Amino acid sequence: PWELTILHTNDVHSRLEQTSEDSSKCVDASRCMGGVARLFTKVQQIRRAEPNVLLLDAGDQYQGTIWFTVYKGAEVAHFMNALRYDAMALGNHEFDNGVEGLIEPLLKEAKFPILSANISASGPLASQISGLYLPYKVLPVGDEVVGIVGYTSKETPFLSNPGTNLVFEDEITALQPEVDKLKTLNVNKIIALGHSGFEMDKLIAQKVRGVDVVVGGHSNTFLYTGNPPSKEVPAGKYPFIVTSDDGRKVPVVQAYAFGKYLGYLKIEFDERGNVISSHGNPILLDSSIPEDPSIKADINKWRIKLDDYSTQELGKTIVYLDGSSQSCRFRECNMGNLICDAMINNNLRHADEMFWNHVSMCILNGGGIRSPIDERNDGTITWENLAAVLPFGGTFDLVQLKGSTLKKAFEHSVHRYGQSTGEFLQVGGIHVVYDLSRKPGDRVVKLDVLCTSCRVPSYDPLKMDEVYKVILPNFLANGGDGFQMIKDELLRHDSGDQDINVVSTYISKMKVIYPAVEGRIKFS
Amino acid sequence: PWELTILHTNDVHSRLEQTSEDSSKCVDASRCMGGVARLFTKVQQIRRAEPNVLLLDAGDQYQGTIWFTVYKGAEVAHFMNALRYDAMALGNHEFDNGVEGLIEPLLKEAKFPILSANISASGPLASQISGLYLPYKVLPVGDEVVGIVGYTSKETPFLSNPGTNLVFEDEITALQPEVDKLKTLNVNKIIALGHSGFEMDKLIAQKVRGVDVVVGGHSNTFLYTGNPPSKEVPAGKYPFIVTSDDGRKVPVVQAYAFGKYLGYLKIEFDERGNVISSHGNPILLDSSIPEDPSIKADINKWRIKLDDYSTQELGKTIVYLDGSSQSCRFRECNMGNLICDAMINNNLRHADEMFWNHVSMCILNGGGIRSPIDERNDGTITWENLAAVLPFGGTFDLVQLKGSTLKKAFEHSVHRYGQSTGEFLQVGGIHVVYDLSRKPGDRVVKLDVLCTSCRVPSYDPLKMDEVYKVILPNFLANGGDGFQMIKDELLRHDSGDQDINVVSTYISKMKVIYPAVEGRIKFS
Ligand SMILES: O=c1[nH]cc(I)c(=O)[nH]1
Ligand SMILES: O=c1[nH]cc(I)c(=O)[nH]1
Ligand SMILES: [Ca+2]
Ligand SMILES: [Ca+2]
Ligand SMILES: [Zn+2]
Ligand SMILES: [Zn+2]
Ligand SMILES: [Zn+2]
Ligand SMILES: [Zn+2]
Repeated sequence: PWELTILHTNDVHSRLEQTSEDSSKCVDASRCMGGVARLFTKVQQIRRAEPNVLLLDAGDQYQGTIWFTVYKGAEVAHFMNALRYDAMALGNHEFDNGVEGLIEPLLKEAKFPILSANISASGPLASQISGLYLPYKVLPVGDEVVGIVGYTSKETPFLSNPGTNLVFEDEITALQPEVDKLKTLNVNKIIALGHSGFEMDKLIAQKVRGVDVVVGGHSNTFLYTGNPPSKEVPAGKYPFIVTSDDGRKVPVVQAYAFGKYLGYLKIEFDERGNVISSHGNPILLDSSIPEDPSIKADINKWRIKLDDYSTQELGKTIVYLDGSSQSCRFRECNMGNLICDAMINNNLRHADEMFWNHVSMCILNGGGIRSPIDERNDGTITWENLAAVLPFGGTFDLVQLKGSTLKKAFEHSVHRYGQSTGEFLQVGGIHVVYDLSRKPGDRVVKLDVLCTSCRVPSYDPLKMDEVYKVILPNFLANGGDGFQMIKDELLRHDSGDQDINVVSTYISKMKVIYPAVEGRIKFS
Repeated sequence: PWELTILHTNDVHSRLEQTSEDSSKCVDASRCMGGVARLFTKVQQIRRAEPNVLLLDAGDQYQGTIWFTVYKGAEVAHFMNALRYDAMALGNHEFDNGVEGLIEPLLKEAKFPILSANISASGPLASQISGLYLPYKVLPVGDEVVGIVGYTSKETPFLSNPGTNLVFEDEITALQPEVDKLKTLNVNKIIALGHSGFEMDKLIAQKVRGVDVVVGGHSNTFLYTGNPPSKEVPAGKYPFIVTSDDGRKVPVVQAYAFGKYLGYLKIEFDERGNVISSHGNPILLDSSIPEDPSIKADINKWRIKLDDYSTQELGKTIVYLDGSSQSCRFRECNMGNLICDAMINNNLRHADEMFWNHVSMCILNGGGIRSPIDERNDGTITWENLAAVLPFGGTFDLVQLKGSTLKKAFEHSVHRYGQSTGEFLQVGGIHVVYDLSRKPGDRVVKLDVLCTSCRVPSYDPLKMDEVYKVILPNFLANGGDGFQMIKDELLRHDSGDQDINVVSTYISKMKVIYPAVEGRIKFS
């Protein structure tokens, strides 16, 4: 039997440095986790012990910290080249800076193949990008070869900025003929590596004949066999076994997000490329694994430009930005309005004739707003100022919620009003009126929402059965601040851009801001 | 006696081409007026007949048409140099593109002295601008000399973009020592040429000892002795005689605006520089005066880049811009919101610790909105599209109105609601609620306004005795669409930027717009 060791990452999201246990800023270094210097140590150790190793990334290196803001993907090519990745699939966030922001910094600089079989280009872009990403690559491993076939979320146009000159095809439709072609080329060991989420990964494993292993991402899925080593709760066993339509057992793997774990799957193959066995588990990259000193020293050199950038003027405010708890946990605050307006601006995507924009609505818990910004420093706003407002290292995510769920969220917002608690909601594209004289659970007396399926945006009453797209913090999508109804009732969730980055981009674009308190939230 | 002919313009405001009788676009060429080619003809004729002639401009050549938008003052230097102006005073609109937009195109290119005695600079700007404008110039005229002393509105920081490195001094305080110094230099014939408005011009004539003549501007004042030749109604005789504190008769002149008239004042002086007599009248530049063919051919050559610019993309909309009368004469319309938001953005000026911005409020009659803009031309917006929305060649002006006046304006807005009439108001920084079941004059049931004297902008009830700054069309400041209360009751009026230009600048800055209907105007 021929044994392959698959090492894999996904949704690293700009965690070049070690992090806290929750993937935010490292404060207590003796208990920090992840980062590329520690990954380097572990990969190097495994490559010293195992003959046949592939190191794969399932996409979404782009977006997540000030690293991406400043280096715009150059850090991804540099550090992925230093760890000698064997292949990467394109994720949705690889399109955040458009096609141009993918071609240059990443496709032209990577020393490893970058894969997606379900993205096509037309017009002059097709010539410009031809061969810079591939449907698949056949890689030599010891005396054998392994085919790696890529895929990227069909939903990327709604979740990033790929532009109007790329088409994202159905993953299974695109994959099958490529896997069929590899079999004609005498390649009998096939890995599907891609970025569509665990549910699609299971469909690919079931339906794409000839796929031996699926290595996925996007959904930040944690799989584990046994007692988990940290706080993440497994969604299933590692690997997750799918019974294929042709009667084979096909392992499906993912490795959470943020570089906290290295996925590790051992596969035994027979002479004909059938999987005989698969076993493994993600490895927690905790402080017991030393950071490689060389990579750490390069990280520290690259940090200098981040420190410099952190104190530069992004733009100006002519108004006090009221992020005080005394305001934002009690009533509409202009900091809340600013952040929600930034959130909606970040989620402007290509719009057909059926909507002005696919999403119009935002909620933001007041507990997530942690500082004001004074306008009397010549109006300057810096990244450091925004990091005091938004200190948790979160994202502003896209969800789909029934109107009944959103009404329950607004009732929760004021259920125990008057105690300075974090659940009070700041809003965009929503007008709410509360009557605090009513019983908890029955305090929302008006709730109007901005249309999407309209040429002129205007407000209509919320409909209990309609499904709304809403931008909100990952903290709320995960049921933080008692929003268990959002976690339990949402119909779709996709992780978005870094919180600070969303607001910094908006401020830079606007140049001078003056957010008002304008009646989005009233009391009767 | 030594006789001087003073020819003078003021507030030409980018009317390089001949205009209609109302100073808008020329449609019926056989009845058009003004423009620099016709001015050239008349000036040349007078200089052939009169030995001692000065041609003076009292400021505000900048701002008013697409000429200024595209050529940014290069057209002003070029055509003022071609007509051989003898001197110009700085107007408020000469600062619309900042100090940098005055130094280059105008101060470095003019072949005539540019004057203001009451503007000082500090820091590095003082070195950069030293001598590029002067307090005064002594000009030879025949065998004599004439001193010309300039001044510029002390209110310029509120009415343009001069920046924080210029100080505008009290005009009379600054002028007196300069006029005193000219007398020590044996200059006994002194013209005060400046840009503060007719009321200040009369104060200068009264109080600045040694001023023989005041040639003013800013207030677009029309003076005439006799039956007027066109539609403008005189504010007084030409010249307007002020009795000075030292007992002299001091003539004060102005010549309306828009290049429609050439001011013409004949002064007789004695040997000691005392005015013996003054008489004259502005000359209507109507179609009986031919356009100079050479200047007209140069105007037509410069027009090519304007035509090209007119069809260029300024920015994008992802929403239908509803400028239909069926919307904007009946309810809040998103075109109205866009234009008022552009108006407030245009009037962001330097703000001390006492206000976030000096003005927060906007009204716009629906009758002034003359077209929608469709978003389905790939979202493109062009100048030509904006000219269909705003076709009248107006300005967005700054006024001061008591709250009682503004309440009367909102009652007028709906006094005869339901007939598709032009007075229905679109708004910014104002939230109004109407009850149409009430008697005309008593339909406004809520009227809240955005604060200025606040660090966080928020809405408060309108106060009847408080004076508000409001941005509104010149058409309304002049009592158009039945707003006689605005004309009759306003406390201050200053003309603003060209309507199209205000909206085009905002669209270019924003890049992608998506104005909503959001509840600024409600019905109960
Ligand atoms: O909004 C929040 N995000 C994360 C934490 I931890 C919290 O208290 N609040
Ligand atoms: O708003 C307007 N400006 C100018 C005219 I003439 C008119 O009808 N309406
Ligand atoms: Ca196989
Ligand atoms: Ca004199
Ligand atoms: Zn991701
Ligand atoms: Zn993803
Ligand atoms: Zn003017
Ligand atoms: Zn002026």
